[PDB]
Formats: sequence, structure tokens, C-alpha cells
Amino acid sequence: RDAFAALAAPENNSNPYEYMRWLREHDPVHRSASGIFLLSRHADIYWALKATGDTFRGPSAGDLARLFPRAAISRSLNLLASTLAMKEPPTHTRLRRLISRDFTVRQIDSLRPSIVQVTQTRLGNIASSLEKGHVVNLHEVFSVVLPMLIFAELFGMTQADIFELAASIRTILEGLNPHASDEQLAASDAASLEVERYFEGLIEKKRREPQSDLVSVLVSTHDDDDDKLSDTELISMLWGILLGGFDTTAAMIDHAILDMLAFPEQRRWLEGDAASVKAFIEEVLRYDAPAMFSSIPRIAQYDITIGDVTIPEGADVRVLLASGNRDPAAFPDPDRFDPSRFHGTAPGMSTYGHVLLSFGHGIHFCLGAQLARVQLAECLPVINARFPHLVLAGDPVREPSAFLRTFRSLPVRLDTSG
Ligand code: HEM
Repeated sequence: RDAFAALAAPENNSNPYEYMRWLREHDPVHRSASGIFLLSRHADIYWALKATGDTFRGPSAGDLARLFPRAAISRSLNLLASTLAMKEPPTHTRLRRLISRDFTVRQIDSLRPSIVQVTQTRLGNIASSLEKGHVVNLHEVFSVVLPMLIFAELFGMTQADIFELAASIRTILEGLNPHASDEQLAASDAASLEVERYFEGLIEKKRREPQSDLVSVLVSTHDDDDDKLSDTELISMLWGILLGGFDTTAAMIDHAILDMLAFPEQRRWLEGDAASVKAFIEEVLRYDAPAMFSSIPRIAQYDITIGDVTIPEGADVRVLLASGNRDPAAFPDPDRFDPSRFHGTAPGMSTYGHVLLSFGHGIHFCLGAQLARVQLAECLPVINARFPHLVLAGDPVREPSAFLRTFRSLPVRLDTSG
């Protein structure tokens, strides 16, 4: 039984956590049919994430060629290979350093007003329909929209552009699936051309007429260090930033709305102070990792042993983040949605000192973790207040993803009771 196929099967597509429990206890260092390993326990996942750099290296040109055989020499794989997620130290260390110099907590906090503004407008667009007793696919009208509009504000782009780029991301990703046709490959390569041309023009525009967005800050001079991302590095950083926030953030919003509706007694957390709202959102992340797996390959630098299981040099190791979040050794009563686990603590850290894994750990820790958290911290209380009697209208329809717990629809309506 291949654990990657077992987790994509329809028998475990709705609730995969019983199978994950089985893995943790019976096959915690699972070797798949492809030879790729999958770690399901919190302890082994934590170790492997923090070892990335010493025990594990990033994917080589040969690794990516094996992982993407149909796109080995494509423009699209070359663009993905250039992203921070696919790099390793010390190159990864400079690039991370340079984007975090300007992609700061202050920068992100300055987006909170836009987050509320977008949420008010989008909810206002559907207020009448909900008031008339109708059903709304909240995923399509809100969850996918808010993250892209916030990216547009962040980068200094138009709404039209970000929605066109998202489509290009869709095409490129379809072009990199292992079963992708020649036609999808060609379509992907043209889109990659499109995306590179767009960012080159966006870079040049902000350089001559800088504004207050992140791209302007990134392309202008800095007082302290004269180091900066070259144009090629900039194109790749902005592309990878968008890829990192594509689907993931929308899924996190969907999951948070679904947790509000399934556990109405927990919506009190969204009505409290900042610390209270953050606690709810941390538990949303622990209860259902929007990203089930790691997509960053982690390659053994030598013959590794976890227990008596050998992971040979050059082997690819992935981690089941969602399973570690439900590991009772790290989170007691793991199947209970309880925001108190993270009330008053540092982000991602439980009151018992255990970290949730939804964002990773170590040197590839999600660059956008704060951006995602702030988007939910601002939009969720606004949703909860505007529609107190919001209820699930039907079963959400899950969207098949290799490693994300995405939704195609999240149908909601207002409770009709005289
Ligand atoms: C709910 C939303 C998100 C989740 C659950 C998530 C999850 C993750 C995880 C688990 C990793 C590391 C995976 C590994 O180490 O194998 C990662 C990396 C990354 N994420 Fe996110 N992410 C989210 C949203 C975002 C956003 C909004 C951005 C915008 C900047 C972003 C940008 C990145 C980047 C650039 C990396 C690579 C960092 C590096 O390799 O140094 N992600 N994400």
C-alpha cells in the first residue's frame, strides 16, 4: 500500500487522520513505491525539518529531472528550480536574507486595513443574496479572492494582473504534473514566458516611479547594505512568493470557516482581543493543515537510520505535516478542536511547548506565515460579525490536490427561522 496513493484515495479523502494514525504507529518511516520516504510522526518530522541543511540537502538538477521527467529542460521547471523553496544554503541563505530585509512584519501589518476593506466589499457583494435565503459558494466568491487581492496590494499590481497571473500559475502547475500532456507542457512554457515578461515590466516600472509597495522597496537602494536581489533573482522571488500563497491561503480560510460552522461554541474566540483571535487561527492550522505534505524535496546526504529503517544516500524524504499536528505525543486529545492550546503563547507554539507543523520548521519555514495569519486574523472576525447566523448549506466539495486539502465549493446560507 503506497501511502501517497492511500492518502489520495476516495476512502481517505474526506478524513485521512485515521490512516495517518495507522502510519504513525505501524509504518512511521514509510517507503513509498517510488522509493520516496514519508515521515508521519511529529518527532521525526520535527527532526527532519530542523536538520535540513546538515543531514539533508536540497534537490539537485538530477533530482528535479527525476521528479519532473516530462519537464526536465522546460522553462517552467527552470523557474521553479530558481525559487527559494528549491534552493539550499548558502545560496538559500542570501536570498532569504534579502527578501526578509524588506518583506517585514511592519510591511505585513500595514496590509491589515486592506484586508478588512476587501472583506467588507466582498461580503457586501453577497449580503443581499444571503439575506434573500439563497446559498453562496463562499470559497469561490471570497476564499480564493482575498489572498490574491492582498498580493496585488502587496506587490503594487492591478486586480486584473493578479487574476491573470493566478491563471498562469494554474497553467504552469498543470504543466508540471507527471501525467501532463505535451499540450499542457507547451501551454506551461508560454505562461512562464508570460510571467517573466510581466515581472520584468513590473520591476522596470517601480524602478523609475517607486511607490510604497514591496516591489518598489525591493528594487530601490538600501542604506545599510549594497547587496540586493538582481532582476533575475527578483523575478524568481516574486514568482515563488505567489506560488507559496496560491491555494494554501484560500484553503486555510475555507478550513477556518468550516471550523467556525462545525464548532459554533468556539466562535467566541473570534470576538475577543487580538490574542484570542490568534488562538483560534493557530488551532485551525493544527486541526487541518491546509498543506498536508511538504513539496520541498529533502535529499539524504548519507545513509540515514530512523530506528532500524535505513534511508540511503540520495533518497527523497517528505513529511506528513498534518499527521504530526495530530500526534498525541505533541498534542494531547489531538482530535479535539481547542483554541486554548495556543492562547497567549508565541505563534505556532502550544502551552506545553510543542510546535504545530503547518508552516514547516527550520530554514525553509514558510516565508508567508505571518502574512497568512494576519489575513485570517482580520477577515474572520469580520465574517463572524457580519453574518452571525451563517450556517453550512451543504457538504463542501473537495478539490483533488496532490498535497493540499483544498475545496471547490464551501456552500453557506443564513439560518431561516422566523
Ligand atoms: C495557509 C497558508 C500557507 C501555508 C499552510 C504554507 C505552508 C508552507 C510550508 C509548510 C512551507 C515549508 C515546506 C517545507 O519546508 O517542506 C512553506 C514555504 C514557503 N512559503 Fe508558505 N504557506 C502558506 C502561505 C504562504 C504565503 C501567503 C506566502 C507568501 C510569501 C508563502 C511563501 C512561502 C515561501 C517563499 C516558502 C519557501 C521558504 C523557503 O524555502 O525558505 N506561503 N509554506
